[PDB]
Amino acid sequence: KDGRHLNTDIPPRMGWLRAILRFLGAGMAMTATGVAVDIYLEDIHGGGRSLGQRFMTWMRQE
Amino acid sequence: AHVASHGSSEIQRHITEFISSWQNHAQ
Repeated sequence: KDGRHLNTDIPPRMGWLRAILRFLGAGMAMTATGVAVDIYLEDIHGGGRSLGQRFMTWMRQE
Repeated sequence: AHVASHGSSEIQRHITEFISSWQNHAQ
């Protein structure tokens, strides 16, 4: 909500990560009881570039 | 101390390896 935290920078390459971050966002907005709330991205600890390298390691490991 | 101890992800590795490498400058 306050702009771009510079930690959540998905590269122009590997833009498939957005479609998984949608599910990871919409998980907790449905698990929490009560009103489904508008949910905003806050932090990716290892960086957005190094986040999807873990997914690519899982894809090589199958 | 833990608040300030967490202080571009590739430039951080570049500056860490920049700092960690050097030290110096019979009759």
